Amino acid sequence: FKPRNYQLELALPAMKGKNTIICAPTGCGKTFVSLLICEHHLKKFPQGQKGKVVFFANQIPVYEQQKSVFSKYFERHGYRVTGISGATAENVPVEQIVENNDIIILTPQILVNNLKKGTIPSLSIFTLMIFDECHNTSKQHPYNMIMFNYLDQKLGGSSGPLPQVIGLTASVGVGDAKNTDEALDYICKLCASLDASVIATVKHNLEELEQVVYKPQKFFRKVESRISDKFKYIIAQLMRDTESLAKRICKDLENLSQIQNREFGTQKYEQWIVTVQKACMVFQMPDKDEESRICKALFLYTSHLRKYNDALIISEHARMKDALDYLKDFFSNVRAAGFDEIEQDLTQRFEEKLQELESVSRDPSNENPKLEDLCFILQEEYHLNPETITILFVKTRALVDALKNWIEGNPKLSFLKPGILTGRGKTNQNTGMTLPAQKCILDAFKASGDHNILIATSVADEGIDIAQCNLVILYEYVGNVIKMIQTRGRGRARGSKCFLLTSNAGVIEKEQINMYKEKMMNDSILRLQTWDEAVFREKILHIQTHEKFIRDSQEKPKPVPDKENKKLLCRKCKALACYTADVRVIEECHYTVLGDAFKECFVSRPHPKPKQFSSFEKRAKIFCARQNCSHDWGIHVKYKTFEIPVIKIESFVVEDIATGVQTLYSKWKDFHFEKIPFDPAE
RNA sequence: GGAUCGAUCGAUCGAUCGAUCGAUCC
Ligand SMILES: Nc1ncnc2c1ncn2[C@@H]1O[C@H](COP(=O)(O)OP(=O)(O)O)[C@@H](O)[C@H]1O
Ligand SMILES: [Mg+2]
Ligand SMILES: [Zn+2]
Repeated sequence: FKPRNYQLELALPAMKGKNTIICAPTGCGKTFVSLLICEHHLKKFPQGQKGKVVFFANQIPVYEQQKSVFSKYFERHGYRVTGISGATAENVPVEQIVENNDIIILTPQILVNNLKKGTIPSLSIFTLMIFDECHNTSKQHPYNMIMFNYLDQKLGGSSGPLPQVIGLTASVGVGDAKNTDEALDYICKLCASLDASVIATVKHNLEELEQVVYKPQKFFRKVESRISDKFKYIIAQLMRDTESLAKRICKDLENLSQIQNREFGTQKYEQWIVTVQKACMVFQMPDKDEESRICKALFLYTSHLRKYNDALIISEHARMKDALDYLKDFFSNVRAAGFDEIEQDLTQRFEEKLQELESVSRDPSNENPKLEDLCFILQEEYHLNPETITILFVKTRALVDALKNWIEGNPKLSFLKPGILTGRGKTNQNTGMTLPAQKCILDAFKASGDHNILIATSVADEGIDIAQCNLVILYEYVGNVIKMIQTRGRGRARGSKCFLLTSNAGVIEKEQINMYKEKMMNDSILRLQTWDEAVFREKILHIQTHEKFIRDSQEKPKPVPDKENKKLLCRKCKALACYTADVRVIEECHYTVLGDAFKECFVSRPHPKPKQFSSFEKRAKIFCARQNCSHDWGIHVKYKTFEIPVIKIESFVVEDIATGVQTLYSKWKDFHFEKIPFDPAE
């Protein structure tokens, strides 16, 4: 590849010894700019010394891509390129990998962990430091942790040969800025976070960049919601019936939350039902036998209410048949699991109106107008250009399958081939798609491939390799200015559209203010690129000193841990699970329970996605061992040579033995008890 | 099992927490 003029212009300030925050839209070719910077940096050293340039890549796909690119480009002059990730540093010494190599493409988390425990005492071992998607420097990003270590070494007084920051990004972003002054302040703060005084943008060779980074045009498609909703009536009646049934066992159900006006099929109702569910978990009775039944019935009632609300939310954006299939799948999973009297009554009450629900869903006179407008614009764009590819975005993982089923089950648009792509999802749930599946989906999506449209989540916003599309569609998709720019930089074809379909003026207003914030960011960058380097260095030094003082001031010491024995009970059945005395912490993050009395309290099931994070190994998954509970208590791992269950506090109620009060914790950091470290003995 | 980011919503007094969803990493 020949270095273009604007690429050399962007790489010119970096080949001088000063840190740079070079930014360019998607498709400019910043990887080649970083390659040129790396090539120029590794030759400025005379005979006797060499460089240790490092390259940070957050995501594993882009990490492997950059590693392969650097290998194909640099294994010809005599440089040793390597790469560390989660499946590489299981037992290999990272220090020997860094010392015996010149170019490293490790992930920021591995570097953070090494700097933390025992490896790489200082960042002076490297000479160059490139950050892929450097805009991710934020409150607590690993990039920001590495930069915090860098700044603590710099402003500590004992600084040595510090490396050079060549962090590359596509959109600097403004954050929560409202005017140009706040945008400039945020840009200066981000510049001081990376310890750089130069922002390299394309100014002279702007005509060459526009010949390959052609930006699309945006079209707002605000439509009207459905007026005749016969599906919401039956689901609302079922929700009212379930709420009235739940009010029988809990008279003060309306006082458990401070939400006054709740509406079915919204997010406020979801918050209300979650608050109610959390309030009935700490419900205590001096019987230890009636409290469990009431708590279980309330848990089931709130779960059914949450499922009804989710079905209404799905039907608001998709067809009535999709929410009905979701409800049928939920009730079939309920039937396959434990079947008590409450669940039997709920299932029979649902089946009482399931026939009317099916009759309403089969009626084609109440089709979602949003889907009608989507079909219209899709068929229009595919009649104008048959060789078009769509990257239609959807904010919900449960809605991409609905959109795929709607596209497949529609005779009006048969030229489409769904190529849906969601992502890895939860690491302890059987949801999402794996990395090989994602690679196969992305490889089969080309101009001549077997997929001309993919319904993707926010996974296609950050660094990823997708074909050049021209039919970007945002179906109720809204974010920030950074995500807006990332989405717009996806349709960089020769003439593209960025349609935004929604049924709410709030999304249109948010897109307008995002465009305004992008203009503000551009103006702030243009203003900042005219200041002197000395005053900018002084300003970023002052900002770094202030941030370091703030970070060193908020060093909250560990409070006095409650050295009192308390019991952890199941969150669904309120059954005695274990005690806080037999709780051991492996590596200050994972909490296990030892003892033969606890092994008979849970049951093991095969894990869907086994993997090793640091030194464990997911062998199974633990659930409650009651009559019919099936409550997720944690997971089963193998630390060194023995199988141990590690649990999470987000599924256990903490009851004090002496006082008797119950409290709920979401993370183990909020649980301040006498945590004993794990001993390989016993 | 843990950590982090983004979006939306709720409580309290522009700020602090809480909830939902998506994504990333170990
Ligand atoms: N000088 C060049 N000549 C030919 N192709 C190039 C050149 N520079 C970049 N490209 C192509 O453009 C694509 C841009 O990818 P990359 O460099 O990662 O930037 P981005 O992250 O914006 O996509 C690369 O896949 C590369 O093949
Ligand atoms: Mg890049
Ligand atoms: Zn239980």
